[PDB]
Amino acid sequence: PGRLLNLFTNVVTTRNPDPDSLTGLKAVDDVLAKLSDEQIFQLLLRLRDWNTNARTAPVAQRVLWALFKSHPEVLDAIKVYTERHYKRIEELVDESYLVEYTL
Amino acid sequence: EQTLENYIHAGAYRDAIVLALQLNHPGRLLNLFTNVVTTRNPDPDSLTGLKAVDDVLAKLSDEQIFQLLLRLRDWNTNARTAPVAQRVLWALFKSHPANLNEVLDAIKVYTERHYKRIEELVDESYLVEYTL
Amino acid sequence: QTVETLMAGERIAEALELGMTDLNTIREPAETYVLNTLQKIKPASLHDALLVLPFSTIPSLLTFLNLFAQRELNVPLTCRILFFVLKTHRTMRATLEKVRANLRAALRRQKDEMGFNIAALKVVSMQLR
Amino acid sequence: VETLMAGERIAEALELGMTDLNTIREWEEARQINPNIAPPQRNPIPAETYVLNTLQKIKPPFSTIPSLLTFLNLFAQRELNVPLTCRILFFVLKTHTMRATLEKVRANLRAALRRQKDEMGFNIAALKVVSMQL
Repeated sequence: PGRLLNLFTNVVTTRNPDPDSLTGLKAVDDVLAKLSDEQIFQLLLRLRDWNTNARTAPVAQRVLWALFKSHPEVLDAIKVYTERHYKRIEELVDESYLVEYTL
Repeated sequence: EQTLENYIHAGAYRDAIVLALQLNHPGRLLNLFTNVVTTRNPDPDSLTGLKAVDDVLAKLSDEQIFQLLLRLRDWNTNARTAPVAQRVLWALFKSHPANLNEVLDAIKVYTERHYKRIEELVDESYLVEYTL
Repeated sequence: QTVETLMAGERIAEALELGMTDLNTIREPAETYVLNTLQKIKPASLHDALLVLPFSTIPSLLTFLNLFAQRELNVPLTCRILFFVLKTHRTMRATLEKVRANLRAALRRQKDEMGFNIAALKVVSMQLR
Repeated sequence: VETLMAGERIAEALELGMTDLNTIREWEEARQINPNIAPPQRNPIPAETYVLNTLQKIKPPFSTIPSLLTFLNLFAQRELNVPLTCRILFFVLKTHTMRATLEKVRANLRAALRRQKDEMGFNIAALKVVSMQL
């Protein structure tokens, strides 16, 4: 399951990705389109586990975003950390305003 | 008198704005800026949307800058007139370097609230997006 | 007795017909009209006003909404109208995508712009000894 | 005082990285004249991930800066450790013609930021709807 995280990191960090694709590869997109309702679950379990940690969060967010565009108590645990990150990024944006002004 | 200003208004914007600054009321000035910013077909190179406005803004000296600043605060308080005032403000800043604390603090204060409401709109719009 | 406020909501449908027909006339200010008649409406019950709105008028309404969005005309109202149209209900999906796109563009515009302004106000106030 | 060693560490990483980048740039440029060429010669076995990792190992000169800007813009383009990149841009601007490069970098940064911000907004919205539908 660690190498899963590894591959998920690689597919979204590609030097140059296929445009018009969620993750960046139509294959793994097709993959995330089809799972067994107990595969998707394990996947988002690992997505929670990774979303907890800052450095691996954006990849888990990409995977989660790809997953959220494909389908109709744990989602809480994802939501909270996701909102935390959202605020962190908002702060980054305020800084971006300062930087934008200086020049 | 005022009608000369009106004919400059039937033509040239620089003196329209200079004269409007010189003499009350600022309502016609607000009208000017509004027609400049909200135009159906603007100028992508320009700040406000029309070169001459940016020009008179940068050519503006100290007193006009301060007065127009005051009017900018005034227009900023009202949520219907806020957008226009914000564009004019942004343009003025882009045209003049970091060269009274009252008007600056006030403008900051109302502007921050505005920014907040816009953020709220952005969240609502995230919802609007996922539903679609 | 609210039902008549709903008909008051229907009053803007006529404004939509007027504006759209006028637009067709010009094809060979009118959006300011539909807009102003839209802003003249009371903040409450307009949810119900759009709820009871006829199907024929909505494409016209969408056209005027996108026109507002692209021209940055009263962005909050346009957003609220869009969300209500969506909450109360194939190609119209595309039209909605267009109007919502222009809306978000307008939002990102004003937000980034105001961010710039706030930062500036902070700096010049700070450099004011 | 150890920050001096860290500084020479990142300066060397900049020389190595910029040289490698130029090597591949030249390779691809000259790959256009004849497809059949031997591959380039890189020192260790890429290519920004190195500079990134040697930049992430440190705990929180003028000549070296343009190269650093190139790699900064490169981080921005690949969505690579955006907080670090933003902090770096802010620090570079805070101390010390190149201004246009800075405009480029900040543009790419703001873009990356908006992308993932919108992405997290979407994910949160979805999470709310699906939680509500439970």
